Amino acid sequence: RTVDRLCLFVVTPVMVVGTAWIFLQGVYNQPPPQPFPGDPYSYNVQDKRFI
Amino acid sequence: HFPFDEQNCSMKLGTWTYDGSVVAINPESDQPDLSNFMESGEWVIKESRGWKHSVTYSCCPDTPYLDITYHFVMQRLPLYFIVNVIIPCLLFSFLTGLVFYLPTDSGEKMTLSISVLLSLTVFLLVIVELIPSTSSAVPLIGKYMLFTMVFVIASIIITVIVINTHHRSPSTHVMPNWVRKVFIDTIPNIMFFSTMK
Amino acid sequence: EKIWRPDLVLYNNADGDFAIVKFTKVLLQYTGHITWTPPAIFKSYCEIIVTHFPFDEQNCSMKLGTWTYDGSVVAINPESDQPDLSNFMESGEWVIKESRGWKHSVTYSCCPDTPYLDITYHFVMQRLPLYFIVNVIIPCLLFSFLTGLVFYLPTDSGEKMTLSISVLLSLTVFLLVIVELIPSTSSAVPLIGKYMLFTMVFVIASIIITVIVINTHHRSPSTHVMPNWVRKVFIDTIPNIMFFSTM
Amino acid sequence: DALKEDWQFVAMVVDRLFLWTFIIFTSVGTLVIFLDATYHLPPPDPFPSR
Amino acid sequence: RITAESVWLPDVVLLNNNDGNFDVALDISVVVSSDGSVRWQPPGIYRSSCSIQVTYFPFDWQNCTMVFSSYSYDSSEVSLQTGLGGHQEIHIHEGTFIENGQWEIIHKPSRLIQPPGEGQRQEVIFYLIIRRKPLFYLVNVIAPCILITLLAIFVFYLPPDAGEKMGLSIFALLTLTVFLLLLADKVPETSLSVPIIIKYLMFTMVLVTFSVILSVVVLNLHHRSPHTHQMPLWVRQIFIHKLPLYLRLKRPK
Amino acid sequence: AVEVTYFPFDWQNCSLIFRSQTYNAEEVEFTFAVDNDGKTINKIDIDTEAYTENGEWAIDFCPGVIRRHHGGATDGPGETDVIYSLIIRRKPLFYVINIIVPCVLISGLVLLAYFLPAQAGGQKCTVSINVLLAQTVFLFLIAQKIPETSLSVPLLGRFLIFVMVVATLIVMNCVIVLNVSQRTPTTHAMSPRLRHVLLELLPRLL
Amino acid sequence: YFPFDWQNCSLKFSSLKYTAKEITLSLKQDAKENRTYPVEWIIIDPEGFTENGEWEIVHRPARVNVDPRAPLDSPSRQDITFYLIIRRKPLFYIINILVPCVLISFMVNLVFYLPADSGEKTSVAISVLLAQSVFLLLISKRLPATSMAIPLIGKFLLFGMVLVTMVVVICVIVLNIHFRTPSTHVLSEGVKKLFLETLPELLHMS
Ligand SMILES: *[C@@H]1O[C@H](CO)[C@@H](O[C@@H]2O[C@H](CO)[C@@H](O[C@@H]3O[C@H](CO[C@@H]4O[C@H](CO[C@H]5O[C@H](CO)[C@@H](O)[C@H](O)[C@@H]5O)[C@@H](O)[C@H](O)[C@@H]4O)[C@@H](O)[C@H](O[C@H]4O[C@H](CO)[C@@H](O)[C@H](O)[C@@H]4O)[C@@H]3O)[C@H](O)[C@H]2NC(C)=O)[C@H](O)[C@H]1NC(C)=O
Ligand SMILES: *[C@@H]1O[C@H](CO)[C@@H](O[C@@H]2O[C@H](CO)[C@@H](O[C@@H]3O[C@H](CO[C@H]4O[C@H](CO)[C@@H](O)[C@H](O[C@H]5O[C@H](CO)[C@@H](O)[C@H](O)[C@@H]5O)[C@@H]4O)[C@@H](O)[C@H](O[C@H]4O[C@H](CO)[C@@H](O)[C@H](O)[C@@H]4O)[C@@H]3O)[C@H](O)[C@H]2NC(C)=O)[C@H](O)[C@H]1NC(C)=O
Ligand SMILES: *[C@@H]1O[C@H](CO)[C@@H](O[C@@H]2O[C@H](CO)[C@@H](O[C@@H]3O[C@H](CO[C@H]4O[C@H](CO)[C@@H](O)[C@H](O)[C@@H]4O)[C@@H](O)[C@H](O[C@H]4O[C@H](CO)[C@@H](O)[C@H](O)[C@@H]4O)[C@@H]3O)[C@H](O)[C@H]2NC(C)=O)[C@H](O)[C@H]1NC(C)=O
Ligand SMILES: *[C@@H]1O[C@H](CO)[C@@H](O[C@@H]2O[C@H](CO)[C@@H](O[C@@H]3O[C@H](CO[C@H]4O[C@H](CO)[C@@H](O)[C@H](O)[C@@H]4O)[C@@H](O)[C@H](O[C@H]4O[C@H](CO)[C@@H](O)[C@H](O)[C@@H]4O)[C@@H]3O)[C@H](O)[C@H]2NC(C)=O)[C@H](O)[C@H]1NC(C)=O
Ligand SMILES: *[C@@H]1O[C@H](CO)[C@@H](O[C@@H]2O[C@H](CO)[C@@H](O[C@@H]3O[C@H](CO[C@H]4O[C@H](CO)[C@@H](O)[C@H](O)[C@@H]4O)[C@@H](O)[C@H](O[C@H]4O[C@H](CO)[C@@H](O)[C@H](O)[C@@H]4O)[C@@H]3O)[C@H](O)[C@H]2NC(C)=O)[C@H](O)[C@H]1NC(C)=O
Ligand SMILES: CC(C)CCC[C@@H](C)[C@H]1CC[C@H]2[C@@H]3CC=C4C[C@@H](O)CC[C@]4(C)[C@H]3CC[C@]12C
Ligand SMILES: CC(C)CCC[C@@H](C)[C@H]1CC[C@H]2[C@@H]3CC=C4C[C@@H](O)CC[C@]4(C)[C@H]3CC[C@]12C
Ligand SMILES: CC(C)CCC[C@@H](C)[C@H]1CC[C@H]2[C@@H]3CC=C4C[C@@H](O)CC[C@]4(C)[C@H]3CC[C@]12C
Ligand SMILES: CC(C)CCC[C@@H](C)[C@H]1CC[C@H]2[C@@H]3CC=C4C[C@@H](O)CC[C@]4(C)[C@H]3CC[C@]12C
Ligand SMILES: CC(C)CCC[C@@H](C)[C@H]1CC[C@H]2[C@@H]3CC=C4C[C@@H](O)CC[C@]4(C)[C@H]3CC[C@]12C
Repeated sequence: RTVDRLCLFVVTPVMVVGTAWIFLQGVYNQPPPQPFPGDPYSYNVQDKRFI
Repeated sequence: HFPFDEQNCSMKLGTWTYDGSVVAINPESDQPDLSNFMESGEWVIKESRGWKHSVTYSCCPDTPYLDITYHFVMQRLPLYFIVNVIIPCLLFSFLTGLVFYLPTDSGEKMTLSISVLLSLTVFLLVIVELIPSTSSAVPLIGKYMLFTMVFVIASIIITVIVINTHHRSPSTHVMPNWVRKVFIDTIPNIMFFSTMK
Repeated sequence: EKIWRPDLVLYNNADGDFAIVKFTKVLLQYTGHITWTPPAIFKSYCEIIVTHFPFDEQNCSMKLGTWTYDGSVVAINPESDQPDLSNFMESGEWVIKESRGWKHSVTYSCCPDTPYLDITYHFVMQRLPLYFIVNVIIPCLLFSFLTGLVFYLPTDSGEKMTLSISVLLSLTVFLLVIVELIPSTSSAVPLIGKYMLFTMVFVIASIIITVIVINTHHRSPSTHVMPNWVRKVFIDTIPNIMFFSTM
Repeated sequence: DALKEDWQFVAMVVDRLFLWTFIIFTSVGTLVIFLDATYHLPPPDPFPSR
Repeated sequence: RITAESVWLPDVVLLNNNDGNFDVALDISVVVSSDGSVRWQPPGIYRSSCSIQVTYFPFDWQNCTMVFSSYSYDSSEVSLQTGLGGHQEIHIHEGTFIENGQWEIIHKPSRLIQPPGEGQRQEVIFYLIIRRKPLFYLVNVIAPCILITLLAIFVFYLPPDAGEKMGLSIFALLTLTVFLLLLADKVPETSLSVPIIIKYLMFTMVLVTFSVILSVVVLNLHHRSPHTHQMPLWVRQIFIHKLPLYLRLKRPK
Repeated sequence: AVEVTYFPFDWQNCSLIFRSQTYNAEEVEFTFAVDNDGKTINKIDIDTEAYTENGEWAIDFCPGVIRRHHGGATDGPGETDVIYSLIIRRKPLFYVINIIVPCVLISGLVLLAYFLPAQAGGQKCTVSINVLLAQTVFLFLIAQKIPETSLSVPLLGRFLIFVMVVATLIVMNCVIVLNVSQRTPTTHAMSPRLRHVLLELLPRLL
Repeated sequence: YFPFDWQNCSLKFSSLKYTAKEITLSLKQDAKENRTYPVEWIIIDPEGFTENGEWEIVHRPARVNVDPRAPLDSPSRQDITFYLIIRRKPLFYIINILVPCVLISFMVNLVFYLPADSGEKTSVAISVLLAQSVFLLLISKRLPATSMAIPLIGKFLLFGMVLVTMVVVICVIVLNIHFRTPSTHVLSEGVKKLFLETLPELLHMS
């Protein structure tokens, strides 16, 4: 029983932390604010580049 | 509301390269012709209708653009999904509660609950191939499926708690007084009472 | 496309092209001799006998003839007695044991003056069964072997039904594999099918007899009383043909 | 009980023997198959001498 | 620049196509120079026959050839040479190449095959030696098989009195059957050899089956009725006196 | 259109309708061809010697009929077509050998749970719930084969749902029998009415 | 990052019958307030466009690409590329795969609260492993077998399978410890001091 309780308090935090890490990489994955890295232009109809 | 969903499907038709000022299109009838329509085994056409539309953009004052849109309202025939999807889910949902009438000393509570969950997981194959893989909303089939899954898992958790409580002895635990009061004194008074205190 | 050609058609075409559709160039000699070697994908209907599958032999055929010309105006003759297999790519599933082309001429009663000709090329092929032996037969053999082990498992272990039912579950899950791999036809029962059904009935019989054995083991002395036929058969007579200590 | 304990001890000893035998057989077979896979390399030359 | 149908073309086709399509995807245009030189660069989507060496799948490499030749003209009429200006290789533009996510190109030569030994024809064969990148199978198949194998080992440390040996072993077997269902969608179906992944899977299945059998033997010994069964003296000697010392099992008292 | 009600023991009525795409019945009309004896061939012709039967479908009948319609005053020009009706019968051997027989046997296995002991090691619930799991596997298998219309329920699906309901009821029954068998006087009081019903009355009535 | 992934697809347009020497490709020019600007994006009718059921268009640029290294008479000199940066809407995968998979994986920690006398610990753990295997079978049909990366759901499933295998091994060790007896094992005073007095006091056990 004591071994079982120690394993409860060791394994379960490892499971929770590993799952949280793996899924937080994906949850905060988003396309970049600009289409092309290094190019500040947005290529949106609002930001017309008049000639 | 899948599988009891109602779908409005249109067919927009128009002259691709001619505008209204050179070619005009008009509907032959207010409704599509369904006289030679073959019966469908999955959908019932409740209503069908054709509407002509004319649009004039500001840049083009004098060239109206015409179209005829034929819309169909359709109701899914739900018998297939009722028979193949909903009824097994209902049977699993019913089997979920039966663990709480099983004695702990049988040594089969976890067998029953885990086997119900394994059946539900195998059923996931059927559901995902049959369910639509879209993210516009959650279907009723999906909501009921997730409900059944969640409550089988809840039954497993609470069953583990019940078994743990059942196996407690003075050599491991001491009975708290509030447990005595709540479970051994008050609650059984308002129950069957065929069980001896 | 510029010249007259014979309109050879695959009479037993199943769901492909009936005639040549790839119109490659003809080699014309000054003597008027034309050679035309078009390619084709032939999809031929053929009676498939699945009785000995996975060790089945299939004698398939390709009937060729001039669709709109009869033998009185256009005659077809085989170039050779056998199909040309000189540029044949090796198959990873079949071995062509035999191949041969035969010309046939048929005269119908309504048409005594227009014989109808054809050339039928047949190929006798044997399936290479290693894939089905490894993927299908060996797991079924292992399940069949595991079926009998339950009768060496003591009742007091409380695991007899676990073993038997779980073997049944493994075989049921494997049935998905078999249905994916083997073909699904009702002309006859394949040999894999017979073995699969034998294994399933074997496991079900094991489960039934195991339930009987468990019930016999747990027969209460209070409720039940031993019949004299059971005592004479099992406690008195049978163990003499075996080697274990009596009660 | 003494006879039962003798049978149980025999069962334990046989279990430990089978544990070590399974470890050895598993490791040897897995290593053989994995080394066969790992040392299968693409040809150094497009047209090897055969 | 002239439409290709307007000029004579050499009838160069992929001889070893698998779908019946011999020709290019779009005829486009030829570029004709004043000296009569004609350059033609038509696009093509080709499905060629490649005999798969299945022995080491998925840790395999393949040798897929594209055989190009004139379908009608013979060597006395049209002579072929590997194109160059002398790089006898498939050209891959480094910037614009769509790399495959499952295959790495090791070699990519080209060779002119002279006719064997008119009607005789040369060929230009472009070879692609490609190595599979097996990460998918390592993650989805091999690692679970290793884990199941470890559990099969650990069955023999489970005490008989727990009543759980059979459940563990046979559910490991059931899990392996699920993985057999997984592989059925992916493996080649030819019968010239057995893929090494299938060999490993059947090896693991045989191991788990033997774990089941030996667990049954151990349970039979453990639950053996003391009165109905008498220990033979050789069993006593070997398994109670000799073997325990070698296995480091000290019976208390 | 597949009539699913008795699948896989079903027969179908597949029509082949032929008509001129251009001309009306006044411009082109149809008659059936005649054999050598002059008998009208009002059916699909099949050369017996060259015919190989489909592996799953036997052609029982194939009549043909020339229909004429839309000759009314309002309708205007008449229309005609030729409809052939292939009445084809499924050969159900594949489904019998591979699906129905194993499913029937595995679904019959739940009846064995009534003969296992109602103790901790009887594994009554093991037998019942795992039969339900196997039936779920068969549901996955059958979903790959059945038609996907909703005019009626096929026989195969009806049988599978029926045996699933029976297995669920037997699971509930096994739970009840275990609950009754394992009652101890330290938890439960001896209900005399049910004891009289089960121990005294029922054996006499039986 | 699947199912929380975004993709970067492209549509590259050029001429194979003409080169930059013969035609010059440019982007369409629109006007506002008598000021011309280039249309540097994919046009989407705001009213008529129906969004894809799984993909949301985040960016949609357009570009003229000229390769300075290629000769002017090459077809590869010029092109116009229309890019679609599209974000997956992960609701379907969440509801139908990820929540059940995560919950089933996390249930395996319940075996540490089950007593060893229940006789059902390793069955629970190995069944969780089986369910994870079914989920892996499901995912394997939905993504390509590329080697550029392990998908996020694949990473979680591998991590959970490893953890469940570890839990099964731990359950085996715990059961082995639980079923020791004086006739088979010797319980040393050090083990008693560590596991019956020190650790339970540290862990706040009852
Ligand atoms: C396999 O599948 C085929 C094709 O579906 C089946 O053959 C068809 O079976 C139908 C019955 O189920 C047949 O329909 C009946 O025909 C009867 C014949 O009597 C004639 O009726 C004529 C009336 O006008 C006809 O033509 C006009 C054309 O515009 C049409 O609108 C009418 O509806 C009608 O078809 C008449 O001019 C002629 O002289 C004959 O008297 C007819 O009596 C039946 O009518 C009865 O049933 C209907 C039911 O709706 C009812 O309204 C009526 O009052 C009356 O009680 C049917 O119309 C159809 O003709 C067959 N088609 C063929 C043979 O080409 C076949 O049976 C199937 N095989 C199986 C299941 O084994
Ligand atoms: C697989 O399946 C194919 C069929 O799809 C099998 O092919 C058959 O092979 C056998 C040989 O093993 C063929 O028999 C031979 O046929 C030739 C040619 O026959 C034709 O020409 C004759 C004139 O030259 C003509 O008389 C024949 O017509 C006969 O039959 C029709 C009815 O079909 C009848 O109306 C006529 O009156 C005739 O009776 C026909 O047009 C023939 O020359 C051969 O004769 C030699 O061998 C036979 C052996 O029995 C011997 O008896 C003769 O005396 C002579 O020595 C022989 O009959 C058969 O025609 C092929 N069938 C085809 C291709 O349709 C193939 O064998 C199968 N393989 C295996 C291994 O199972
Ligand atoms: C989705 O996918 C598309 C591709 O399909 C991506 O588009 C690419 O975006 C990158 C980054 O913006 C582009 O790379 C950049 O190209 C510029 C132009 O190169 C041309 O011109 C130069 C001379 O000026 C030539 O030498 C060259 O050969 C080209 O002809 C460069 O100027 C940029 O340089 C910058 O980055 C480098 C990084 O090494 C630095 O060293 C430099 O100092 C400088 O900061 C850069 O190389 C690329 O060309 C685009 N591909 C196209 C248009 O096909 C999208 O960005 C992507 N979207 C995402 C991921 O959100
Ligand atoms: C499924 O989806 C389709 C669209 O794809 C919907 O179709 C729409 O149907 C409505 C009618 O139900 C269309 O609206 C219009 O109907 C008018 C009919 O007149 C009635 O209504 C008016 C207003 O209440 C009353 O005054 C009058 O007495 C009648 O009771 C037409 O007059 C409208 O025409 C106008 O617009 C067109 C377009 O520019 C002009 O050309 C006309 O000259 C006129 O100005 C109009 O047709 C609606 O337009 C339909 N939409 C489309 C795109 O077809 C279905 O209703 C929907 N089904 C469901 C969900 O049930
Ligand atoms: C992928 O697949 C391709 C083919 O699809 C393989 O290419 C073959 O590779 C082998 C070995 O490299 C080649 O075989 C060798 O060919 C040489 C040339 O043969 C030509 O010239 C002779 C002389 O005129 C003619 O008789 C012959 O018909 C050919 O026209 C031979 O000189 C070689 O012989 C030498 O080695 C053999 C070894 O057994 C000895 O017996 C000989 O005495 C001699 O020492 C040899 O036969 C074969 O031609 C290639 N086929 C082609 C190019 O189509 C690739 O190797 C393969 N790639 C990989 C890595 O798997
Ligand atoms: C730890 C176990 C349950 C694994 C799953 C963890 C999930 C449910 C958690 C971990 C961190 C969470 C995110 C943390 C913060 C935010 C920002 C806020 O706008 C709510 C959504 C969002 C984006 C959460 C979504 C759910 C999330 C991804
Ligand atoms: C269930 C377990 C005990 C069976 C497998 C155990 C042993 C034999 C396995 C586990 C991990 C394996 C290693 C994993 C990866 C590599 C790197 C490769 O480039 C060569 C082989 C090598 C070095 C493997 C050799 C065999 C190995 C050491
Ligand atoms: C691992 C053991 C214990 C059980 C599984 C046996 C497997 C590995 C056996 C069964 C049949 C065998 C194949 C039978 C014949 C051939 C053809 C030839 O090319 C030699 C190897 C090869 C391809 C064998 C490889 C190993 C094989 C696939
Ligand atoms: C739950 C148990 C008792 C029954 C299991 C079989 C189920 C699927 C059966 C029992 C009765 C059946 C229904 C009986 C009659 C009809 C009317 C018919 O026009 C369409 C099919 C329909 C609606 C059937 C559908 C399938 C059905 C619901
Ligand atoms: C234990 C509970 C939380 C169930 C497990 C949830 C797991 C699967 C996590 C992993 C990633 C998570 C998602 C990541 C991002 C978001 C933020 C926002 O868009 C709503 C919730 C949503 C969509 C999360 C829902 C829960 C989620 C799917």
